[PDB]
Parts: sequence; C-alpha cells; structure tokens
Amino acid sequence: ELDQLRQEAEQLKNQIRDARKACADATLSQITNNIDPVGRIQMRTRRTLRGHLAKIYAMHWGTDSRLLVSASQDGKLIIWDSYTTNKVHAIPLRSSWVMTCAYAPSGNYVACGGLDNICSIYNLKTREGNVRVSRELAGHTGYLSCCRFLDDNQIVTSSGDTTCALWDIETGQQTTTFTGHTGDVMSLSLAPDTRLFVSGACDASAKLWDVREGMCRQTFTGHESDINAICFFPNGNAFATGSDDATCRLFDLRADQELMTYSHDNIICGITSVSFSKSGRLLLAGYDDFNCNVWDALKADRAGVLAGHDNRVSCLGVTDDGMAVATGSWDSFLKIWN
Amino acid sequence: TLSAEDKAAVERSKMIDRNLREDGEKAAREVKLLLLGAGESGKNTIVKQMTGIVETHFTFKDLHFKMFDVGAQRSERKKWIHCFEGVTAIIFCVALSDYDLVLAEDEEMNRMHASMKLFDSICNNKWFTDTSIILFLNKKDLFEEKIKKSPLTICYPEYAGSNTYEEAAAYIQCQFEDLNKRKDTKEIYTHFTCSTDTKNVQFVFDAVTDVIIKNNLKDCGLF
Amino acid sequence: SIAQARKLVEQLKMEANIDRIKVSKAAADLMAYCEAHAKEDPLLTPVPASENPFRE
Amino acid sequence: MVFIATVTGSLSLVTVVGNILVMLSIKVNRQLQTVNNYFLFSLACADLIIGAFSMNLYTVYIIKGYWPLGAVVCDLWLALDYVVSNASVMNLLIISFDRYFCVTKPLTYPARRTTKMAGLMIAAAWVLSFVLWAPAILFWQFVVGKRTVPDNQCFIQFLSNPAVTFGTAIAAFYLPVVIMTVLYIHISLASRSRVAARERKVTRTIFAILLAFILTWTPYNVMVLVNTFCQSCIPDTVWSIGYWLCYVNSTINPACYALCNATFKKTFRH
Amino acid sequence: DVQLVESGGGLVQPGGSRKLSCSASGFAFSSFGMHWVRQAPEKGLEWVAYISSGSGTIYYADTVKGRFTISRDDPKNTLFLQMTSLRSEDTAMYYCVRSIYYYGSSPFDFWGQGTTLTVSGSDIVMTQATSSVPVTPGESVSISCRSSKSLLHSNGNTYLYWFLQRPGQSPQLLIYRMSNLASGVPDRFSGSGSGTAFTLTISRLEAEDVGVYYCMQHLEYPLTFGAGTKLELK
Ligand SMILES: CC(=O)OCC[N+](C)(C)C
Repeated sequence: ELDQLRQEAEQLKNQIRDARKACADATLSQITNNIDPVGRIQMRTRRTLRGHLAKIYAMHWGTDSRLLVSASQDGKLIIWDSYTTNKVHAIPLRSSWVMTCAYAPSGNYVACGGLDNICSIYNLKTREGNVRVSRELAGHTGYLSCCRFLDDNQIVTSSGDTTCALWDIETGQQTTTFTGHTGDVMSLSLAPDTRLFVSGACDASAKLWDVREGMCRQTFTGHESDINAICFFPNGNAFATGSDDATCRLFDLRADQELMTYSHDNIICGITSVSFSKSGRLLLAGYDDFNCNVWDALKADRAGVLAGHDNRVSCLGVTDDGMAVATGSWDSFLKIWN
Repeated sequence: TLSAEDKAAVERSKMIDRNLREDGEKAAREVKLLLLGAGESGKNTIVKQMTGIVETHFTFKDLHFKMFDVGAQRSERKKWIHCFEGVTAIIFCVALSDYDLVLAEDEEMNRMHASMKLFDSICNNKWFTDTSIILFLNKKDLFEEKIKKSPLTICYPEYAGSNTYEEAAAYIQCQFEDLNKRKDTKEIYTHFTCSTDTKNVQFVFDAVTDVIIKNNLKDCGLF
Repeated sequence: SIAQARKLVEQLKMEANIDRIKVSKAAADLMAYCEAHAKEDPLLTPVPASENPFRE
Repeated sequence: MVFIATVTGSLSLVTVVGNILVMLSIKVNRQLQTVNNYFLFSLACADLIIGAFSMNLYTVYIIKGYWPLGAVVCDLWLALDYVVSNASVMNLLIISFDRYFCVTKPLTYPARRTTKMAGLMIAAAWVLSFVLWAPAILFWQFVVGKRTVPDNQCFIQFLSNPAVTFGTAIAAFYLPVVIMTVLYIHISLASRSRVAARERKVTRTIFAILLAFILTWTPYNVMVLVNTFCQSCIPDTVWSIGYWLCYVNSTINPACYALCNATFKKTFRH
Repeated sequence: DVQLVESGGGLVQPGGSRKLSCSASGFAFSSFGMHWVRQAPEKGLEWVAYISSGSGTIYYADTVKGRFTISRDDPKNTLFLQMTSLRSEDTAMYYCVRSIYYYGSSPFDFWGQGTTLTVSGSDIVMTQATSSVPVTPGESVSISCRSSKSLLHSNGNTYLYWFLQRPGQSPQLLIYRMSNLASGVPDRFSGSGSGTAFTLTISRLEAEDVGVYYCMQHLEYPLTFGAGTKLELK
C-alpha cells in the first residue's frame, strides 16, 4: 500500500503541475513590456549607526519609522533612534548567538533568538526604567532563524527543526505548530492583515500557512538551494524569495506559481535578505558580494546598487512609510539609505 | 541646536557608548574555542577537567576561556557555522577506539571514516581558513587494549606497519593531518589525552598561546 | 511510515483542491497596485529635502 | 650632466608615490585601520616630507654647488630635515618596541596598548626629535655669536665642535640601532613554536628591515665622526652621495614595513 | 514599587547649613537624572537643582547658585543636597524628582514624598491666568497656561508639562510634552497647545481630581513652573 500512496502522490503532483501550467496564459514579462522603467535609483548613505562590535545578523524597523532594533554576535541588542543616531537602549543578551530580532508593532516589546533555541521577549516600557526579560519561549529543538510579532501577546517563530510555531506570550506556551517543511526553516514574513504568513526553508520550498487553523495552504517551488529570505508584497497577494543560487523569485498566492525571476549572469552569490518598497515597485536584495541590488520588481532589471558595506549584507529593512532603507552587515555597521 | 531633552538624550547615548566600549574591551581578551567532534567520541569527557549550544567558561593561568559545544544541534551545519568565524581555535575530539565500529544510522560505515569526513569538512571550510585546529585523540587505553585483539588494517586497507600502539597511533595521527589543504595558513596541534589532571588544559593553553603569538605576528606585519 | 504517506497525500489533495486564477490577471492587478501607490513611494521619485527626515 | 637629476627625480617620485599609497591603503581599507598601522602612518608622514622637500632641495644644491636661497632658508630647511629624519628613526624605534612587547607579552600588552597610548608614543617620538635637533640648529649661531657657515654653503654649524657631534650622532643613530638590533634578535628568538616556515619568514623580514636601515644610514654617521677630526679627509662628492643615501631609507620603507603584509599588497594593486 | 524617601530637614538658624538626603528604592537609580523642586508654604513649585545620570551635567537655579550643591551616590542610591548660608527665603518644602531622557521618555514621572525646611531675567515665564476655579463634578473644566516664547522646537516637540498636586501629598505628572498622556493617569485628561497658548481639557471631572494644577516648560533651563490653578468643589 506504500507504493500506491507514492503513486497517488505522484499523480497529485502531476495534477498540480498541469493545473499550474493550465492557468499560465502569460508571463509577467509580457504584460510589463510597455510600462516605463524606474530609471537609475541612486540612494546615498544618510546615517551610519556605529556601536556594534561584532557581525550584525538581523535588524527590524519600528512601526513609527524611526526606532529600529538590531542584533549582533557580541551579545548586545541595541535600539537606535535613526533620526539622530542616538542609542535609546542597549540590551545585554544572555546568549550572544542570536540570528534574529523583532520589534513589536505597539513598541513595548522586542524579541531575539538564535542558537540557544529560546525566543526571549524583553519589556521596554518598564516602571523601573530598565529593559528586563518578560518571557522566554522554550519549545523548539532547532535554532531560531526568524520571528515576527502578531501583537503584544502572539509571536510566530521559524526554527531550525523544520517547524514554525505560534506562541502565546502570557502563558508561555505554543498554541499552533506548523509542520510540513523538510529542510530547515530560515525566514518567515507575515501578511499585512496578519492572517497568513509565508515561510522559506532549506528544502527550496516556500509554504503559505494559515495562522488560525494552522494548516499549510499552498507550497511554492522553483528554487534550487537554501531559501534564506522571504517577504510579502505590500498588498499581501504576492511574495518574493531569496536563496543561495543567486536569484530572487516572485510568486503569486492566487495563480500559485512563478511570476518573475530576478537574476543576472555576473551574480554568483546567494541572497541573505530581501525587502520591498512601499509601493512594491522596487525589490531590494542583500547579497553576499558585499552589495545590495535594487530590482525593478515588474521588469526584472537591476535599478541600483547600494554598495557601501565592507562585508556581507546580512539584513535589510524598509520603513513602513517607505522613507528609508536600513542595511545591516557583518562589518558591524548599520547604514540608512535614502 | 539641540533641546535640553535632546542634550540629555545625547548624554545617555554617550554613556551607552562607553558601556558598550568597556564590554567590548572585556570581550576582546577572551579565548573563544569551538568544540567539535562526533557522537560518543569523547566530546563530553574533556569538559569535566576543562538543549542548544552549551558554553563552558573557565580560567587557567589568568586567562579566561569560552568553550562552545554545538553537538546538540541536529540541524544543517552550514547555515550556522559562519557564526563561529572569529574563534581562536577549534577543539576536535576523535575517539582512538572508533576504528572498528559501525554507525547505528547507516550500516557498513566506520565512525573513523565519518570523523575523517567531518574533519575534512571542518578543516577545509571557507570560514575556517586561518583558524588553527587543536586535535584531541582520546581513549588511548581502550585503543591499546583493542589494537592487540583487532588489527588496524580493517579500518585502513593501505596500512602496512605493525600492530603496536605507537606505530598505529602515529599512522592514524598522520592520517588526520594529511587532510589539511592549507598547511601554511593553519596549524594542527595534536594531543593524546590522559587520565592525569591538568595536561589537556595545559596543552590547550600552550596551543592558544602559540595562536595568539602568530596573530600578533600577523597584526604587526612580520608575517 | 504508511501514516506519513497518507498525511502527505492528504496534504497534496488539499493543495490540489484549491482554485487558481489566470497569471495575466495576477500580473494586471499587481501592476495596478504598483501604479496606484507610485506617488506614495519616496524611494522611486526623489523626495525633496524639506520633508526628508534624513537629508534635513 | 643630466643623468644625476633624472635618477634623483625618479627616486623622489618613487618615494612620494609609495608613501601616499601607504596612506591611502590605511584610509580606504577598513581592515588596515589598526592600532599597529597608526605607527606606519606616522612613518609614512615623515618619509613623504623627506621625499617631497628634503630630496629635491639637496639635489639642486649638488647640481649647482652653491646654496642659492640664503642663510635664513638654509637654517630653516636644516631644522626641518634633521627633525623629520630623527622622527623617522624614532618611529622605527617605537615600532621595534611595539613588536617586542607584542611577542614577549602576547597576553597582556595588546590589551594595554590603546589608541591613546599609541598617540602618546607617536607624540613622544616626534617632540623628542624636535627637541634634539631644532633648538641646536637654530640657536648655535646666536649663542656662540658667530656664523661659521659661509653664505654660499649650507650645512650644520656645530660640526666643528667634536663633543656635541659625538653625543648627537650617538643619540640619533648609534644608540637607536643598538636597541633595534637587541630587540629584533629577541623577536626572532621568541617567534619560534614552543608547543619551520614562521621563523624563516620572520628572520627574512627582520634581516630585510635591519640591513635597509643600517646600509642607508651608516656612511653619513661615520663620515661626520671623521669630519670633526679632519675636515679635508672626506671629498665633497663623497659627502654629497653619503648625504643623499640617507634619503633612500625613506623610499624603501613602504617595501620593508608595509608591503610584507598581504592586505597592503592587494590594496596597492587596486 | 518606586519610592523616594527624603530626610534631613527641620529647624535651622539663618546662615547655617543643613544636608538633604533623598533615599531611592524600587528603580534603577543610576540611569535616572534627579531634580530638586522646592515649594513654599504659600507659593507654588520652584526648581532648584538638577544632576544628570552619571553626574555629567549639573544645573542650578539663579536664586540658589553657589550656595547649594547637589551630589548623588549611585552605589547606595542616595541623592544629596548640601545647603550653605541658609536664609529666610529657603523656608519651604523640598522634593526629589525622578527623571529620564531618551526618545519618547516621560521625565518628571515620579515625585518624592517630601521633607520640609524651617529657617528662623531672560527666563521663560509660565503664567496661569486663573488661580482658582469653583467647579462641580461631572463637568468639563479647561485649565490654561501661557508662555513667554514659543515652546515649539524645530524637532516638533512642544516641551510643556502638566502637574496635579492633590492636597496632602506630592505633585504627580499628568501630561508630558504638551499632548502625551502619562502612565497610570486616566484618559479623561487631555492636553493641547499651539506653541504659545496652551490648555488642559479635563472631561467628566471626578472628585479625587481636585487640587492645584501647574504647568512647566522643559525647552530651556532653568525650569520654571506656573503660578498654580486650583480646582475646588461647588
Ligand atoms: C643624524 C640625523 O638625525 O639625520 C641625518 C639624516 N640626514 C643627513 C639626511 C639629515
């Protein structure tokens, strides 16, 4: 009966692939032939945030488009006032091996996690005046790779044990566990209505989940290596991926297939971070060749290079109003671009 | 021109600057050792005299050591191995009595060859080009009791020396250091662990002293 | 291992049971969302330095 | 005829291009912005001054034979040249001390040396050179009350007095080269493994830098110690080339101190 | 809980000396810049001295400059105020005030319990037009403050601070930076302004809300309070 189940799975894979082929009446390149190009995007470094003394692994913007948190391997979580380059807080972490950091949309909490398999939640607005631990989320067996806040009580984490988990901060227990990936999950990004979230793993597959019922809605394939980065479109109807095979790919949640491939011949280095603009016209990607390309998301042409880092661009963030782009990197520097 | 609140915020940021600088100055004089090895290869038998990542902190000859254990990480290794790029040295533990045993996960596979494959991946990784490796070859008493009963030729078919302790031990020692590609860039220090106290930590201290001297030679421009 | 294969084929049946739209309509309204918010994007057009929070 | 000016102009060109490339390597490459490279920047500054103004004024002095600028300009440029040349030597001496304490005390000394203490060393070496050479060169003609140096010729006035010449030459070259010899012998001795290629490379680097300094500097010093006894012993053309030889040390200082590091070699090629 | 206990005050001769001590508990004292605010038995609040976090920046009032000195002891969590050459104008009540400064912080959030003392020109002037308003509960009372110059800075912040002193205890912070409501205060209190003209809109007035209301400015040192608008029943 095991061979019959494998045959049924293969038949369903063929059904999925020719259903995807059936709706592929035209590509994204044919529709956007007559639109105007964005021209040369020239962005200068407006601020430089110095203070970290190790490789910066992740940053997250605030929803006020001014505060930002950043994590690095020296055991310090630092909140920056990006307008004046002032350091509001400096959180000393118990474990210096962090790979992700989150900033709550209300602003009262930050999160971090990494090789200690623990998501630590820090309370910012404290009556005592210092930032303290509020809840340590233990449950994963693999390293935490990415985590985003839903609100002040719900946080979803992607881990290195091929699982995504939805947590309740007050109780400290996980409510929904998302299982389906075979490779280690590296990044997740959440929809603007916070009802769905995509998830990229090391098995070159992107899976669209549902936060409520906790089942995988769709699975997206088209990559050949470890997907390291993922980000929704601003409307929530599309998302982009970044992997080690030096390409970025745009998917559609409704057509359930590939839309556009972002790659060039001289680029042979993987992508560590992706982000969109406010309108979604520009797709920005952080590569390993020390640079950051700006892609026309509708025409798949490079539009500009944010060349200003002396090491690998590990993280990338865009403000909610689209004013600025922050590029952290392994050379202990955060740079604000505009 | 700043406000009074803005000036006090800048003063708070400068105090945060000096605290970060003194914390970094305390962290800069810290020996970071990444411990590696295979399962049941004597990984945990050297931390007694010297989930997630387990960090061991200890002092020897007024020098503080950070020793990191990543043996509990069952995930894919290359996604997090670049986090240990700036370590001083890598401690590698290989069991001497593991030349004639089969992996439980995969049949017809020696753990000596699996540890050799792990050493080949670690030593010749692109993140660890300059980092020296302190190779520990442990459980020599069981190896001495086992080499008389079991020959070494079932592990290495090309072995032609006698079945004595010293010749076979030196043979497999050279069979570990011949894997290094960049012999010039990195050194491989080799110790056979003993049940007597403070020998292993003395070897680690001498090896990291040599590594620190070589790094000072690199920074001063002599090498 | 039979139950894992049954769960996998049920997951593929659930993925195949969904409805899909044409790619041309997805391209069309994706282009429409890009063109509708073009004026609100300050990374495309150069924003003046008077209302720039970082140039000023 | 025209071959002297061509050779001297080419050597001065090599000096100034080499020193500014050292400066641009520290400036552009963030990996070279190290506390140990601030001493190399302090040495590049002295050698750029030497290769720009000291070499060119002394070569026109040779090809014309008579100093044409005057007496005030003669004493100012002698004050400038000797102060920056002793500053160069003292830069080499604090680099030897830096390297000796990093090898002999590898656990303690890099922690204790910061940018403030490195700036203190650089400032101490420069003021010591200035105090040693500039008050002597500019006051001697006044305190004595006479100008021994003729109008047409430009040279040090107190070379006729033997005691000041002995003490100043020992404190400028002789004592600093004995100290560098002892320290570099100990550096090469303490660079070997105690747990091959390392000792050979280090000895080669140390022999390169020590012979470069000694060869380009010893003729002038032994010439001034015999000149004070017998002025007519040393031919004028011998003196001219022995003087210019000291400038060659500044030219080849990028090659021996900076280009040994492989990070400089990639930056120079860019 | 955050607690500031003050001691050392009492009866002194004119021209004498007395040392004030404010003991701190329940908060990270080393990261808070402390103040001293003086209140006469008949008059309102008056700022005296300020020491920054880490004792880096110290200011004083023009009345008490040179005579008073302010020091803190972060290991033992004590704020000091050494007084020399005391006169009859210093016969008043003293408060130590907690304050912190970063982006979005709430300075002057907590006030000390208070100790009393008995002795035997370019500044911004905060003017409150009314000194006493008789108001019933359940009504919407507006309290206004005026400024000499515009409190609106180029960064957009209007540095206006509202305080309420209930009869019997320390003043408490209500509104910080003109429009932001504080923590632990009800939502009824609302504040707004326009650079020079300011107002505080209290709606559905309760009974515990009576007391004396003060305005203050943080735009420039010295810190000048208001005259004091008092709310009473009927
Ligand atoms: C001895 C001394 O300090 O300087 C000699 C170098 N020279 C001859 C070029 C001025």
